[PDB]
Amino acid sequence: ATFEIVNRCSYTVWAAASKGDAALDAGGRQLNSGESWTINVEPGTNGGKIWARTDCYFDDSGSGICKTGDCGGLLRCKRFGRPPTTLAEFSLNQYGKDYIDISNIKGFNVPMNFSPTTRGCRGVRCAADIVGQCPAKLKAPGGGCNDACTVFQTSEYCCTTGKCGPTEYSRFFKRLCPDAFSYVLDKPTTVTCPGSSNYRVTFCPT
Repeated sequence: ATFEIVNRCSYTVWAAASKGDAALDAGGRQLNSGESWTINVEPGTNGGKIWARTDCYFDDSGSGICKTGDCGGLLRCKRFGRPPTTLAEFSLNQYGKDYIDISNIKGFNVPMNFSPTTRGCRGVRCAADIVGQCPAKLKAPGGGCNDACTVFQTSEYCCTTGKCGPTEYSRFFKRLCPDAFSYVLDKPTTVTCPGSSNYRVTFCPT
């Protein structure tokens, strides 16, 4: 499957792509404002994520740090990134269909549109100014808007027991972005697409 990753932000981002225990494609790359990077994701990939990272420094070996979404200090991510990270999430070729969503469960850093480039389903978007409107207690000093689990480490926010409800914090993310997951047991906003669809992830779509 192809994923075209487009940075429409006025600032550089370092795109990342992983399934948690492995890179997808090269795993990460710099995208200056306006740049597009097309990756190949193996059919059947389950639990893949794409995100942006901000305010990164890398040495000539590809080692360094980002202020949001850092993946073990690597340019080429092999693992998931440090919150806050707006997440484009997907599982491909799962009994004949693909499943896509955007999640704010691990916070928000950069606005995102995640849409098919092929027929048969709709895209999803979270492009509201979540950083600017972020509740004070959720603001990440390093940049972005943290989820409540990251900040407070409670069973209720982290849904540890598999019993949790919406919270004042989850409802903030849901109000700004109805079409993204705001907490673990949110009513799903997952879109079913034809198996083997292709996609575009646009940072700063609006």
